[PDB]
Amino acid sequence: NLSVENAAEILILADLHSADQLKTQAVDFINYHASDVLETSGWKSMVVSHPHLVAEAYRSLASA
Amino acid sequence: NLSVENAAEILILADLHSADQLKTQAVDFINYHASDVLETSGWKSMVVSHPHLVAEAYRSLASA
Repeated sequence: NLSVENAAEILILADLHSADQLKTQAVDFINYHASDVLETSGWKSMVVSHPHLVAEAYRSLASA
Repeated sequence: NLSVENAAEILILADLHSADQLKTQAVDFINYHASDVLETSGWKSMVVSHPHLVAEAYRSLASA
């Protein structure tokens, strides 16, 4: 049920509830679909609201 | 003169002064040295102060 349009928001909720598997799935999805996710309002809002989660996605993408 | 310890701070100053070449050099350096840059106080402070710049580094790393 991850989608380009919900992925940033799912990452925020996975983090909020310490849902490690879901968090990992969301980060991996975002990385795989970065070109599209970056154009979403969910992502743009996450950059401001939860910058640490952008940093976490970055860390994962860098270690790939 | 880019270093692991100054790279995030240089990215902030490149952005502040719209110094495109320096910004690109800084992002590329950060991406290449991500494992080390992520452990710096400059990076950690940038995540909070300039989250858009973390997003810009992410966008570049993703398009690599």
